[PDB]
Order: sequence, then structure tokens, then C-alpha cells
Amino acid sequence: WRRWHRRVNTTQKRYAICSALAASALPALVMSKGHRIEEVPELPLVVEDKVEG
Amino acid sequence: APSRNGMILKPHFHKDWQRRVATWFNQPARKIRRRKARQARARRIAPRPAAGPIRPIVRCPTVRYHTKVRAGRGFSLEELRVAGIHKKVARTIGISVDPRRRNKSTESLQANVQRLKEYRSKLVLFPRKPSAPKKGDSSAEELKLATQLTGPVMPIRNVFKKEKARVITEEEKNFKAFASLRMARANARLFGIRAKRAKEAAEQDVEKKK
Amino acid sequence: GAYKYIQELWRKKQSDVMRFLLRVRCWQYRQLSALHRAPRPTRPDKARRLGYKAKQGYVIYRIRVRRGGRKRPVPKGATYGKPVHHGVNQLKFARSLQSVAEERAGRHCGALRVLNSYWVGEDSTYKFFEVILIDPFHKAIRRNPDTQWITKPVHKHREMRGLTSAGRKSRGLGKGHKFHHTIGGSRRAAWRRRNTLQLHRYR
Amino acid sequence: QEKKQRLLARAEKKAAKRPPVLRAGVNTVTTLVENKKAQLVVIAHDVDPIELVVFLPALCRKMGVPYCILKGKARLGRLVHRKTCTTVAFTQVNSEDKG
Amino acid sequence: SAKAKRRNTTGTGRMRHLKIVYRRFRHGFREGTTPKPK
RNA sequence: CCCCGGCGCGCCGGGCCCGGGUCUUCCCGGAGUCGGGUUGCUUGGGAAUGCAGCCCAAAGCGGGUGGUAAACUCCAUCUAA
RNA sequence: CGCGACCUCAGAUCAGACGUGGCGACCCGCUGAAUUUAAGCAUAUUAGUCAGCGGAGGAAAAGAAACUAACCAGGAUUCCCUCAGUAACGGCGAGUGAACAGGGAAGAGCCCAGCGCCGAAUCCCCGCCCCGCGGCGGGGCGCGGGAAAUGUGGCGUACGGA
Ligand SMILES: [Mg+2]
Ligand SMILES: [Mg+2]
Ligand SMILES: [Mg+2]
Ligand SMILES: [Mg+2]
Ligand SMILES: [Mg+2]
Ligand SMILES: [Mg+2]
Ligand SMILES: [Mg+2]
Ligand SMILES: [Mg+2]
Ligand SMILES: [Mg+2]
Ligand SMILES: [Mg+2]
Ligand SMILES: [Mg+2]
Ligand SMILES: [Mg+2]
Ligand SMILES: [Mg+2]
Ligand SMILES: [Mg+2]
Ligand SMILES: [Mg+2]
Ligand SMILES: [Mg+2]
Ligand SMILES: [Mg+2]
Ligand SMILES: [Mg+2]
Ligand SMILES: [Mg+2]
Ligand SMILES: [Mg+2]
Ligand SMILES: [Mg+2]
Ligand SMILES: [Mg+2]
Ligand SMILES: [Mg+2]
Ligand SMILES: [Mg+2]
Ligand SMILES: [Mg+2]
Ligand SMILES: [Mg+2]
Repeated sequence: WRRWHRRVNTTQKRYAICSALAASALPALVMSKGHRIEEVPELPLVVEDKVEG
Repeated sequence: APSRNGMILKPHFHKDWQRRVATWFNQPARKIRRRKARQARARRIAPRPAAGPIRPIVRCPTVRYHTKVRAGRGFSLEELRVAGIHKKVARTIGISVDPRRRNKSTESLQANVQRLKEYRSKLVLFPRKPSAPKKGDSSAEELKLATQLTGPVMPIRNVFKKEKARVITEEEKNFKAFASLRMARANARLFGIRAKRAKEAAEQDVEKKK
Repeated sequence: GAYKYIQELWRKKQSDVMRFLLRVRCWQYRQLSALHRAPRPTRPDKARRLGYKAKQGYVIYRIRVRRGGRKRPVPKGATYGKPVHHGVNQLKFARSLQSVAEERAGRHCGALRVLNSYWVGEDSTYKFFEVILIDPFHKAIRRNPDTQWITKPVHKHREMRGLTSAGRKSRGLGKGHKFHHTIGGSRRAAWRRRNTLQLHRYR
Repeated sequence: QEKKQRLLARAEKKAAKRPPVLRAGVNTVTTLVENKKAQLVVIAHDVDPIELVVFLPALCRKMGVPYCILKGKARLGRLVHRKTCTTVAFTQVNSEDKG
Repeated sequence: SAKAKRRNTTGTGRMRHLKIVYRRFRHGFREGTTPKPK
């Protein structure tokens, strides 16, 4: 009965999803995360919906 | 020992509380088990509504909650009698019955009678033998469209009567709400004693008279 | 409507008629053993309104229990503790003498199922109770849907778990503000619920 | 046995009135006495527990039903083809037996 | 004595009959049948 | 590819000879139990929450509950053994 | 005196059944401390807990109001959240301490005795015939035996019923 679990406020969790998405559209931050995106045509990378099938 | 300012605390940990600690690590498992039984029950009783029998409208007791209505346990035998539904037949067609409940006022009674008449109007009734319809069974054209209903049957809501703005009359302006409130308390407080004093005076005056 | 008359007659326990019957019957019950198979219900009306039926597989036993309270079975009256627990006399047992009577019938006839019991007599020393038992394997019982319930293994030794009417009266059950001690089904059930620390995952 | 023959005879008759009879049992006799439908009540002298009938002699007297006490619940038992009977009652008789 | 109860409880011995019950239970205690012969 | 189960459809031999409403006339209840005193235990239950022993011991428009003992009086709410 | 009913009570390696012991995490019924805290200690607390005894089941127990309330009323039981460390208890010290309402999980309701009416309309077992037969039952036939009027069965139970 150690307290293994933590409550995080919804507004802060959504805040965290927004910062992650904003930081995912910047080449410097994505490169600084170690991803080899030196030749990806654009950031964010959007592909047609055919790929869903 | 107390140390400077603080709160005085009395934790209830003077028994063998560690012998009776209820953890909740099975909580996700319970949620999946209960969900898996709602689905298996909904499949079993389909196309009957998954929520269950229709429940009546009731007003919550006490002054803290009497402004709210909620689902009751079952329709009263007076409500079912007024709607012309036999009490033993009511359960067979998804109507919940509560023989304990009384009807003190007409409005609540008629509210649940209209509820039962509306529900009876939405009821699609399959014949006992599919190939041999009967008197009250729904037509085949509306049996094809029958689909299981999710959520409580005809959900109960608290609807407020919007009153539009109106010109204030001099009679409402002259009303004294606080003076009226204070005098109403006093009259209720002194009602019994005042009658007792009045009765004695009548006897007190009568004895001199006769 | 004879059972109506007998019931009312057995309410007049201080009348000349009933006093004479109780006194001589108590004398006769006193010359028998503490456990004694009875041939029929001494109180057919009282027995039947407690579930007894006049068919094969229902049996009656008369149990004799000593009257009085419970002495603490400690040597020389020594309890070896604090003064709050020094009592030896004037202590009472948690269950009625009727319940004790049913338990002594149920333990002896381990192959039968105690149903109910009733009062038939008492003197300064003994109370006399007749216990209604059922044989759960007689086909007069197994093939009757209304009595198939008591042939189930969950109903073994009802008298020994406080399930009979006499036994359940000492369990503090009931609805309303007088019986909060047993919300949850029993005193221990209420205690466990009220004494268990719920440590939710997210707290 | 002879109820079977009566039933079979009715079966043949159907393919092609209730006579008077004794009423037995302290519960049946009691209702008849209260209804004044009984003409004569015979009570065994050795019913035990006695409370079964201890009230009947006074009840019959109140309702004006003639009653008698007979030696032997076994003798009343033999009448009704059973081991014992606490009491029996006449409600009707044939005309040749009215006297 | 919890230690003494686990020195002679069910399981510490041979389980001569109980462990065949555990096997029979998994097939509903079927009786009077055999696998279909070759 | 085996086995077990569940759900459906027909035949045979049985059982039931089945309901609703409005009027008319009738009927209706669990006792050494309740309740009371006292003792001991028990409860948050405090002029006594529950349980038990002993004594007393019911009624039938009654009985129980209505968180301060009691009398009178209305009410509400249930229907114990 | 003998015979025969009944009642009460016996003996049978009588025919056919059933109980015992175990396990015991969880469950029900009892019985039941003292370490301990109170900076001492006796009430209190520890605690209706340990130990002790009995009885179960896959769950148990509880459960369809002799309830809650006092509202414009709710409506079996169990569980979760909250009520609430609150009303209350307490050398009113240390400490202890529920309920109702409200939101949810689940949801299901029923049966006797009695009062009555029905020719006991009821039940058990034996023997024979058909069917089934490793859950011993269905139907038919016995002037076969017993139980049961000291009351079995059907209708019916407070929501009223006939
Ligand atoms: Mg310090
Ligand atoms: Mg105790
Ligand atoms: Mg159960
Ligand atoms: Mg009592
Ligand atoms: Mg009752
Ligand atoms: Mg104690
Ligand atoms: Mg205490
Ligand atoms: Mg008061
Ligand atoms: Mg033998
Ligand atoms: Mg100390
Ligand atoms: Mg110290
Ligand atoms: Mg010390
Ligand atoms: Mg102490
Ligand atoms: Mg305690
Ligand atoms: Mg223990
Ligand atoms: Mg044991
Ligand atoms: Mg055992
Ligand atoms: Mg088992
Ligand atoms: Mg109950
Ligand atoms: Mg409930
Ligand atoms: Mg708070
Ligand atoms: Mg305590
Ligand atoms: Mg609540
Ligand atoms: Mg729900
Ligand atoms: Mg009856
Ligand atoms: Mg009721």
C-alpha cells in the first residue's frame, strides 16, 4: 500500500499534450531528440489518407 | 508532544489497522469484469433495453433535495391502475412496479401516469409465437425496425419553468417578505400557548358570569 | 376453525384449564430424558404455523434445558485480569434457551434439518421446547417443490449458525435505527466495513 | 376402494345426488357447529392434547347443537376407516333414520 | 502454531485420492464412457 | 480432426382446462410473544442501541416506531413474534 | 380370563436411506484476554481484537419494512463515493464514533400457517407391463401396504383475498 499512483490535473495533462505537439513541429527539437529527419520534406509531416488503408 | 502552534489530531490508528487494509489494485479488473457483464447481459436480453425496466419519477425527500426529481424504484399500484396496466403484466413488458410506494398528491401521480402512457406508446411488442401474431402485438413493419436502446429509458430531467420579465405591480412592491417571515415564525411558535391562554380566559370570564 | 380456538386458548396460560395442563405436563416431561423423540406435536396449531406439516419426514423432539444465567467457567472464580472482567455470577449467555434447545436437537440428529421450535413448558429448573426437524432425504420432502429449499447443503445446521427464528433473534438483525450494529448482514460484517482502511490507488 | 367403483361407475354413466355422510375432524366439525349445520356432535373422551376439543362442548352448547361424549377416539377412528378420530358430526340423515 | 499446521496439512502427504479428483474435475467428473475406440 | 455444451425445429404419451373489468355479499392473520421491572453484557445511542437471564405478563379502531423520563391530545408511518 | 382396536414405549446383522472426519484464505454463531495508551493507574483504550469452540458454501450472511422520514417525501438486501472524524460516547481525559438524505454497482421478487370452499380432491413404498435407464424418473395396472380428519393437496396471504 505504498502510493504507487499519481493524480495529474486534466488541464495540465492537456497542457502537456499541447507542448509535445508544438515541440514536434520544430526541426531543431526533433533533431535534438535524435531523429534522423535531415531529408524529410516538411515538418509536420502529413501524408495522404490512403496510408490508413 | 505538541510543538508550537498546530492542530490537535486524533488519528484512528490505535487498532491493528494493517490487518484490515483494503487495497484497490483490482480496480481496473473490476471495471473490465463489470463492463464484460453489462455487454453479455445486453446481448442476452436484446432487443429489450439494456438499462433495464423503465423507472418512475420521484421527488427526493427532505428540504435539501425536494427541488429535484430522480428515478424511483417502481411505479405505484395507483399509477399502474390509472394507466390501465395490470400489475403482474407490467413487469413482463419492462415496467418496474413498487407496491410499497404511495401517492400523496395528484401531480406526481399524473406525471407518472403520462410517463407510463408515453412508454406504452414507444413499446414494440414481439408476438409470443413469431409466425402467429396476436391482438396487441406490434405490426411486422415496426418489428423490423426494433433496436436495443442504450441508457436509461426515457431519462428523467429537471426542467425549469422560465418566467418572462413582467412589470412589477404596486402590490408586490408593498409586500414585506422579512416582516412576513418573522411574524410567521412567531405565530407558529405561540399558537399553542395562545389558545391555552384564550381557553382559560373564557373559563375565567365564564365563572364570574355564572 | 378449531386452530383458531386452540390458539386463543393457549394465550390464557393463567386460566384454571391451562395451568392444570401445563403443570401436569411439566411433571411428565420432567421424568423423561433431556432429549426425547416425541410422537406428534403437543401443540399442533403452534407447530404448523412454524412450518410443520403432518407428513412423513417431519419429526418432533422435546429438549430440556436448564434455566438460569451463565456462570463463568473459571476455577475458584479467579479471572486473572482487571476488575472490569472479574464477574463470575450474574453473567448472561448471548443466545436464548430456546436456541440452545434447537442446537442440542440439531447436534444429536445430525442427519436431520432443524426447522423451528416452540415453548411447551417450564419449571424453576427446566424449560421445555419441542423442535421441528425435517428429514432432507425422504421423498415426501425432496419431491415437494415448497420444501426442496431445506434439502440444500447451504442449509446444514441452521440452528448452529443462528439461522432459525430462535437463533437469529440474538444476532441483532432488523431494519431501521435500532439495528445499525448489523448493517451489512451481521455484527462482524458491519465491523469489518467500519474498520477497514480503504487505500485507493489514487489518493 | 369403493370410491374407485363410484368413480368408474360415473365414467360408464358419462359414456352412456350426494347421500348423507358423517363429517369427521375437529376442524370440520367446528366450522359446522358455528354454522349451525350440524345436528349431533360426537366427541371422543380421550383426545390428547385435550386442548383440541376442550372448547367444543361449550361451543356446541352456545350454538344449540346437541353433543355427546363417547368412550374412545379409536371407536370414532373405526367409523371413518382411520386409526383415530377426535370427533364426528351428523349433518343430515335419510328419512327412514330421522326418528 | 502456524508452523505445526503446515507440517501436517492437506498437501504435505500423498494426496492419494484428492489429486485424482483434481484431474477428474477438469472433465466434469464424467463416468461410464471411454474414448471412441480405434 | 475428435469430444462436450448451448441455441433452434418436428413426432409420441401425458398434465391445465386456465383470464380481465364493474357491481353484490362475505373473510382477513403468527403469545410465556409483545410490553413492563430488574440484572449483566453490548452500542455513538446519551432517564438506558442491541442481546440475554429471572420476575411480571398483553391487546385488537390493537400493536410497534416517531433519538430526553412522564400524563393528555392530535398526527405520520409500518404491521412483529 | 380371552380376543380386538388405539395410545405411549421398546428390540431387531429387519428393507431402503442419511450424519460423523478433513480443509479452512474468504463466511456465519459463540466465547473472549492481556501486552499496550492514558507519560502512574482502577473506568476507559487495546477490543468484540488474539487465543479457544461450533457450522458452512462457491461464495456465505443478509433481504422484500412492525423501515426512513417529517419532504412537493422516499421505498427489500448487499457493495462503492460522500455524509464524517461528523451527531454522539468518554476519569467529557486519553481516546472512541454511526445513521438518513444525495450519486453510483447491481436489481427480482415471492411462499405458508391462519380465515374458508372443495366427497383427502394429497403423499410415501411395494408387485406387474411399456419407455428411459452412470442424476432412478415418465406412463399404465393392482378389493396391494402405509401415511394422513391430532389435517395432506388445489385456490388464496395484507400489494388485500374469496
Ligand atoms: Mg520537540
Ligand atoms: Mg459476547
Ligand atoms: Mg443464502
Ligand atoms: Mg424480543
Ligand atoms: Mg409475520
Ligand atoms: Mg464482555
Ligand atoms: Mg463499551
Ligand atoms: Mg420527545
Ligand atoms: Mg438393514
Ligand atoms: Mg500507562
Ligand atoms: Mg510510559
Ligand atoms: Mg504499568
Ligand atoms: Mg479496562
Ligand atoms: Mg469493546
Ligand atoms: Mg480467533
Ligand atoms: Mg473446529
Ligand atoms: Mg464439518
Ligand atoms: Mg466444498
Ligand atoms: Mg427478515
Ligand atoms: Mg435498498
Ligand atoms: Mg468535512
Ligand atoms: Mg470500541
Ligand atoms: Mg443512502
Ligand atoms: Mg445502475
Ligand atoms: Mg390454510
Ligand atoms: Mg408485506
